[PDB]
Amino acid sequence: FRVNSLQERVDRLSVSVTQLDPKEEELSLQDITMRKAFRSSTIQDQQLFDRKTLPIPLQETY
Amino acid sequence: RSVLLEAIRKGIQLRKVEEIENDVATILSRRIAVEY
Amino acid sequence: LELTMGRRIQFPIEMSMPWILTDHILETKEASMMEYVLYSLDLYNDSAHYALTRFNKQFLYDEIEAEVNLCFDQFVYK
Amino acid sequence: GRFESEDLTSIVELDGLLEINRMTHKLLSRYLTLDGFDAMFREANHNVSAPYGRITLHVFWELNYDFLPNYCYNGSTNRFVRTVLPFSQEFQRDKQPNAQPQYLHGSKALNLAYSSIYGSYRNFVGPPHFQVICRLLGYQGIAVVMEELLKVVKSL
Repeated sequence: FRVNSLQERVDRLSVSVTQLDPKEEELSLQDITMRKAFRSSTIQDQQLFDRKTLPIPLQETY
Repeated sequence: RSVLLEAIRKGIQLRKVEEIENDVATILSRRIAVEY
Repeated sequence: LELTMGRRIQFPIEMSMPWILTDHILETKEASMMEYVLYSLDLYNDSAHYALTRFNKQFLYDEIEAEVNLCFDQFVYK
Repeated sequence: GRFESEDLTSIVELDGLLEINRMTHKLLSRYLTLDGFDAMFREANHNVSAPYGRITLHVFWELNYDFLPNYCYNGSTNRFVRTVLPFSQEFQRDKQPNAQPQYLHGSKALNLAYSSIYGSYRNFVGPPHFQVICRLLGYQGIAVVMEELLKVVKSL
């Protein structure tokens, strides 16, 4: 699923980049003033041994 | 003097003011944030 | 536990051998022992398997799992 | 963040510290899969969804409030130095709370060592500073600074 979702995401970005025009691209200071800075994902996995993570086989033995 | 400066003055007034407690990592981070 | 006359429903992780042996390596960062640290952690598997197949008691596993859950987070952090 | 709380002369220390971070990234990348170093840097520099990073902006801020009004150029040595006391215009910067050594140079000893190393760059502004400024700003950073200096000169 993820692969397919990403592939189509990659494909249309490969097209968007094609349309990029350095000659017309204008820069504004409102990005530094009115628009938040890019933030990469900061997900950290924890509590890996909750009962809900217990595999079915062991659950039955339990 | 410049429009860029104001654009910076506001940037500082946003990363300063606009700046899970039962978490194992969190609890450990604070126990260390005191020794320093 | 029985000897505590109800004072203790359990013992904290600092009194738990598996964690005592495991945390000691993490705390001292001992280089000669760093490739051994997973083996001491594996002791929980032995105890878990024993609680499920020999003692046949659910609460014993609940407590082992709850201890591992806490200790493993500390393991990753340190 | 350290650079944003110091004057322009501290940019040499910033560059050295960044290079240590780049090395740390390389050493870690042998065993772990991390975001590209440049991607990490631009994000921290707020230079991903914005044209000018924090470094470039702080360089200009310092030029405007410190360098231009407080420094004296010596054409024989090709270095700038600070003016006399009565003409020194102070502007208070918000201090930066130091973190654990591993978030800087690695240890207390290393922090001291490098701190002293870069102390030889705090009492003047010359080619070494300009060299770093060029590298960190790039064409786009240098251009905007020049454009902004013109506005300052025109204003005066």
